[PDB]
Amino acid sequence: GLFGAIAGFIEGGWTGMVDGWYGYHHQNEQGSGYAADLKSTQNAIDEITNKVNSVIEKMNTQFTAVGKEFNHLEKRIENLNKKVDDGFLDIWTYNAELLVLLENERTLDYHDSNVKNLYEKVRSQLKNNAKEIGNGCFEFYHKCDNTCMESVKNGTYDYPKY
Amino acid sequence: DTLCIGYHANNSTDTVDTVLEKNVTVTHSVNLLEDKHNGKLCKLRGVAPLHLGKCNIAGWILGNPECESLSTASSWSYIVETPSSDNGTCYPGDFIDYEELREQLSSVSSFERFEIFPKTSSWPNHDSNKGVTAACPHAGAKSFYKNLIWLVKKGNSYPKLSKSYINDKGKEVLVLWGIHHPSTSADQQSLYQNADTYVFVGSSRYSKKFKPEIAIRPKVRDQEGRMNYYWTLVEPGDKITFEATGNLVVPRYAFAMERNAGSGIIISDTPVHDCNTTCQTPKGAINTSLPFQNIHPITIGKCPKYVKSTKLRLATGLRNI
Ligand SMILES: *[C@@H]1O[C@H](CO)[C@@H](O[C@@H]2O[C@H](CO)[C@@H](O)[C@H](O)[C@H]2NC(C)=O)[C@H](O)[C@H]1NC(C)=O
Ligand SMILES: *[C@@H]1O[C@H](CO)[C@@H](O[C@@H]2O[C@H](CO)[C@@H](O)[C@H](O)[C@H]2NC(C)=O)[C@H](O)[C@H]1NC(C)=O
Ligand SMILES: *[C@@H]1O[C@H](CO)[C@@H](O)[C@H](O)[C@H]1NC(C)=O
Ligand SMILES: *[C@@H]1O[C@H](CO)[C@@H](O)[C@H](O)[C@H]1NC(C)=O
Repeated sequence: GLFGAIAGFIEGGWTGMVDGWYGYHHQNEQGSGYAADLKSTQNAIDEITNKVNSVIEKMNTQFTAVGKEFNHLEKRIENLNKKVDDGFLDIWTYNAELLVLLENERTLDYHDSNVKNLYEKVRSQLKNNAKEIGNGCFEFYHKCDNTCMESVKNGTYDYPKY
Repeated sequence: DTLCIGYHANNSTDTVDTVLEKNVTVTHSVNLLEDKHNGKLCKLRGVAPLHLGKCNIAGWILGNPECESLSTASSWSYIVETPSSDNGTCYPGDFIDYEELREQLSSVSSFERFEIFPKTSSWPNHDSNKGVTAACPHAGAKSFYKNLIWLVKKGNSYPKLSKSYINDKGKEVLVLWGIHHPSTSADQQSLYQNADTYVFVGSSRYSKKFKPEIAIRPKVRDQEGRMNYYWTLVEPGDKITFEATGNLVVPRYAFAMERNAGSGIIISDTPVHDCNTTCQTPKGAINTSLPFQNIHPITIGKCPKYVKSTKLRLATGLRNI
């Protein structure tokens, strides 16, 4: 949505990849398949978890007994009381509604970002040794087998080749 | 040989909203809004609520003949009243500062009912037996409040009475009493022979003299007369004095009481239960970690904030494809 990746130049997700949120799909001479990025998916989970915990944990309410009783000759304080109840009701409803909206836009942008970053980390690592397709996919000019796969994943990619 | 990258998707049908887009289907999410109570008047800290059943606070404390069988307790976190409770003041009259009394009684640490003025040794110059009425019926028979004694004149005599109790307890004592206002001057001398009478109740802090207002009120429960109910909290080591030439519904039972501020009174039909809760509503208890609830505005305890929202789904996963 914001980083051009998810629902962008990579238009589709993988029902096939069920190991993590972000991860690769190799296509070499030893077979195919999906493999979720270990470090990336783990961090996202931790941080998204922390996010959810914050919105919740920061709510430490006072011990109060809402609701009071007034006789027929105290309609005024009864309405004052109703006003303070309707006030808190409007504040909390509005804030909660917008908190969720705002945070939801940040959460998707957060995920969108991690994808873009994963793509970039691979791209600024294979430079000439491969070409971009445009669909978030690269094509190797140099035969890349399985242990030639990982050097990219592990982020430890040499550069001796043609 | 190809090495690409992408994301995750599933059979998820969860939809969330953002600032920019509505009904966006996500892979995963969670609900920040609580909308589920157990439908039980569960207890609060670990203390149970005081359920009054067919009686209200008034009836329970005054000792209405009907309010017999609920009160063997020592403490309560809050008070429960049923919308169908009407056994309160059987004899027509005004309960002074009633709502205040209820608020103070809403939560009690210790609560014991003791006989402050024993019927038989304290009122020797007055009849402590003829004080009944058709207004407060106990199975057909004419009865009265248990915790109060309606003192009438003994065979054509009502000498000035003067009793006074001193709080030897280590907690405040709730003392209740009544001032009877007869309907006719004939009823006045019939009950307490003197025509011009007065009641006085005083402590270290409380002090007031009462003059009986004799007149004909519209019949409520057959009584054209009225009976005003008064109460006060006498401090430990303090004493309260009574002094009457008639018309004084004297205290029989008082209440040694230690109260903790900050509870309430729930009017609900919902069943009382042996369960634990941190937040109580009239509809049921809430067992939640979520920040917001849309169950009920009126709440007791440490509760999530009341919101008018129908749903507050928070996106945790990504888009879905
Ligand atoms: C909820 O109330 C409190 C939890 O704080 C628990 O209290 C004790 O329960 C035991 C078991 O019967 C009693 O012996 C204790 O006397 C209770 N405490 C008090 C203050 O009386 C209680 O068990 C919990 N009940 C439930 C259903 O969770
Ligand atoms: C308890 O509350 C009920 C609710 O009114 C009282 O019920 C009435 O009972 C008296 C007793 O004879 C009758 O005079 C009324 O006609 C009854 N009402 C109905 C619906 O029939 C009851 O009196 C209260 N208990 C006492 C003794 O105060
Ligand atoms: C869109 O989602 C919103 C949630 O805010 C919901 O109220 C509305 O009914 C949805 N509209 C449609 C057409 O699904
Ligand atoms: C209710 O409370 C117990 C004890 O805290 C908790 O373990 C459980 O998850 C809760 N159950 C419900 C109804 O969510």
